[PDB]
Amino acid sequence: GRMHSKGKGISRSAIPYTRAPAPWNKYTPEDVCEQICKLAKKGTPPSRIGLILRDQFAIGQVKNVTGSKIVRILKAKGLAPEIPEDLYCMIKKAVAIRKHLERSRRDKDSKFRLILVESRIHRLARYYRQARRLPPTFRYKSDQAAALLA
Amino acid sequence: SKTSGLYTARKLRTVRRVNRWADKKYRKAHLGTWLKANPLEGACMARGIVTQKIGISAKQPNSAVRKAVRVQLTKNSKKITAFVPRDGSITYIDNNDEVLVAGFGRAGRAVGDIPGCRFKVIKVAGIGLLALFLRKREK
Amino acid sequence: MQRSIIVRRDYLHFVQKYKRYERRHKHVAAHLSPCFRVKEGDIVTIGECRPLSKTIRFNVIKVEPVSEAAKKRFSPF
Amino acid sequence: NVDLLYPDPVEEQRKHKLKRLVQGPNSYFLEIKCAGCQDIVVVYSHANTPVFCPGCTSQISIPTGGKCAFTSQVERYRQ
Amino acid sequence: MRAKWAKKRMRKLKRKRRHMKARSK
Amino acid sequence: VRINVLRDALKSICNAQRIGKKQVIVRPSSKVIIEFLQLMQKNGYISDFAVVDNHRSNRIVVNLIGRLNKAGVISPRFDIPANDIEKWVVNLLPSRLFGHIILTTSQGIMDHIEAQHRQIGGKVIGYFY
RNA sequence: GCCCACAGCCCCCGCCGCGCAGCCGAGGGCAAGGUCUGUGCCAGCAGCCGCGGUAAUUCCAGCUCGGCGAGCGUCGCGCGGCGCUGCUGCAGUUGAAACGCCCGUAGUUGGCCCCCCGCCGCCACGAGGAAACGGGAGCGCUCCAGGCAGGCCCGUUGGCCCCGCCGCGUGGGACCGCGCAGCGGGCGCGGCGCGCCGCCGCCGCAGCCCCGAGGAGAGCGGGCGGGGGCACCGGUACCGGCCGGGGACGGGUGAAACAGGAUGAUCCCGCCGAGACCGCCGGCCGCGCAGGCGCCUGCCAAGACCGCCUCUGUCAAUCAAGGGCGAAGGCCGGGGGCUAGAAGGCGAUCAGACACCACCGUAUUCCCGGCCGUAAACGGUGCCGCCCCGCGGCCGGCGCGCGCGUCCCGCCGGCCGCCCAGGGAAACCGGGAGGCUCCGGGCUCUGGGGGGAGUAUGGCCGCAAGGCUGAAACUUGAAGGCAUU
Repeated sequence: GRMHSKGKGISRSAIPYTRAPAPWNKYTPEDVCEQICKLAKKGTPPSRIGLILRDQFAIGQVKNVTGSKIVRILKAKGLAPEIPEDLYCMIKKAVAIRKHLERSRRDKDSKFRLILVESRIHRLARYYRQARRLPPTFRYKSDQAAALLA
Repeated sequence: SKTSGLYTARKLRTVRRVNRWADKKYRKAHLGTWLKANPLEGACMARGIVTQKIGISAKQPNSAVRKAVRVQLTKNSKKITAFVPRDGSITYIDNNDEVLVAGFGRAGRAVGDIPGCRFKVIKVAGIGLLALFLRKREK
Repeated sequence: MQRSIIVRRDYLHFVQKYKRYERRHKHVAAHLSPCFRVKEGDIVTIGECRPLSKTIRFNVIKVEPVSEAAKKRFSPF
Repeated sequence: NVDLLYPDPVEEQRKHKLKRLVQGPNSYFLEIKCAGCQDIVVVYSHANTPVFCPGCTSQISIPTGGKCAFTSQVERYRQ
Repeated sequence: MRAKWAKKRMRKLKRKRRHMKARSK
Repeated sequence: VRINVLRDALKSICNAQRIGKKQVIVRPSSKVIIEFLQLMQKNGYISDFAVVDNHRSNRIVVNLIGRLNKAGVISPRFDIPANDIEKWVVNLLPSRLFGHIILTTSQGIMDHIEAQHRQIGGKVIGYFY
């Protein structure tokens, strides 16, 4: 179930059993990688670029066609985001919750949400540091979070 | 409950050590607060000089005047009230006679109708009280 | 410490009544030779030596480096 | 004669995709035709993100909870 | 509510007992 | 979370056999699970088993003949000296003569009698009677 | 005689030769009179249940009988009984007991995956080091507790096992965790042969990514909800005022009585002021981490769920300490002030009433900043995980199908009712309190007969009120649960 919520919901994408380029596929692996870089230049978060390739184009799974996941392709060209996107999205959510709370000190429920989002940021950050994706130097500073977004 | 894991022995050892104290039986046996409280002070018998004699009304429903001698133990100068067993055997006891008093039998609990009395007289003036009742020996 | 390290060595102690074990850790002082450079968490092969001080009876014989952050990780090697 | 390891596909698709014998994708790829062009734009059935017709610079898909609705003149031509 | 009224009497005695302790502190 | 996958498996196997259902389905496929099933097939307790692949955990469908009394796991896996497979049989098996206790040993996953022949012991994986 | 430092004891012989039982009980538990005396709730007995108050199966004695036996009874304690300490192996809805809630580190626990190597446990077998002891080979101390004996005898014997030795050796390496680096070749035996270490594209190497959890996190879209804050803001009612009206009561109640009426009340109608409060719709509706949550128009961040061929790749679980939240009442500074209303005052009642019912009324209720830290905070049921038998309702999201409609059928997440199995001491649970004496998924919390006592004292916390932690001495044979009559 959800770490900070009591919901037991299971909405999960299930990838196809046969990992193959679509029968209707007409594009090379490099062609997809060159397209991916253009969206990376646009700055689109990696989850979004996968959605765009699936909906705007028709590559259902990048691994099936290119042979690599989108983040691995970004890392190869050095077009990877410095913070793994998953941490960035929580950090951005925490920044907004902090801003709303600064206007209202009476929103006790909002403070509750801030503790959980910040706790998730700290938990995920430790994993990234251990993996070496992020530096041992990384520490979460609420004060520097907005600056960290850039 | 029952946390079980290959490396969880310490938690189980601590739980047993802390929880074992809860039973009145482990505490009375091992806390040892009772040893200090025990007039007998960890002995089966104690020698004390009779300082008083009295009749204690038996707890209702049973009714009688149980015959007892209040004795201060020689060992700790600690007061004890001791029942005299057998029929009319308080006649054998005399004030200042010196008696050996042994546990009534419930390990520090009052036994039977006698109220709040935990000790019984087994010897009077060097002669067994039962033997005095059975006429084996005289005075 | 000055040219010294407190090597922590982990180990398991088995209790028979509860067939479960208890992870037990001990701290031992060791002399660090300047020839070696160690950061906390590194594995050091201490070798027994003459009682060199009040607490130092072991001296580092070899060091293998470890990463900055890879978790404390109970290791009874 | 009920046999597991050999299930009936029309009945099996009712099962949650993950609770099926092999975790499968319910979603598929249609091949929608353009508003006037004979070109076929292949569209993922579940498209939360907007898609557009080739050449014709206008919306082709309405995002929904499930299967996307189609905004312009469309021929489903499902694949 | 005898349990409630019993804890009110205990609380009263505990107030008086602490106050008396303070006089002789 | 899901920790001992074997407990899940055996609980579903015993439950399905209790209602009689001929086929039972186990969500996660494991080497230890397959080996317990292979030991059950060797003693005939399970009629047949097959693993459907999902490119994930892998799923297992077990054909039950209807002859299984109970199958359980022991957690944590306790190391058993070859001397103690005497005592464990007494408290975990129905009778000294019949019933099987299965222990993982360096030689492999084997029944109590097989490891008694080899005079070796390992950690209990579980018990099938 | 034999034995002995010397006796003696044993044993061997002659000669005499003289067997000798207690202690606790007989109502049960507990084996053994429902005997015969005394006695009369006295005296006593009785571990416990109890017995005795005139027909004592229980005392005190004879009588018989029973147990055990040269011993038997009592007391204190250990162990066993007691699965009443529980690892095996306890219990926590109601018997004692799930922290009020969420976050949370230490701790503990972690899905699936690579065979074939290195460390760790791990199992086996060694070695090494004390015997006695305890086993255990053999041996008739006349038996036996014993002891190492013995007998023309394995070089007569006196074997052998047993220091978890938390080490060491060796093998297995299933299970169990962990292992970031390019490799191969050539100088190079780079100074008796390797290893270094450099340096050659040096051309040999598929050089180099398991997978995508009916784990978790991030995303996108689609709707959903009395979820939160902040302003704005309607509506009537209660209450107070005011103008006109019309004329004797009005309130109140179970009856009353007090306070209100010609200073015109009650009552009617307009009008204003003030503060609360969201009616009927409003619930087997929903949202929320609980506590809780319902006027209008906004405004601001959220949240679960569903849908998905989106991204990440174990990032997880449960949790000492630590942090936040927490109905009401209370408090402390500021407001505000209708109503209701602890205190307080009155008026009936009653023996009393000082309580219930009426009347008036302060703190409070309301707001803002703090404090408090508790509730029958309950669903009296911790959390994550799996299996789980059908039948109904309801809420949200989605899908399939057709006349087609807020239809039909599912799926997922909830909120519920009834139950078959199963379970339980039952009441009852059954989406668990099932899958559990055939007992072991993980992790925290608490309980261990009733009082004493949540007291004393010590600590901390609080402005206090108090909270949190927390006894013992001592007392007692019951307390409790659920059902039946």
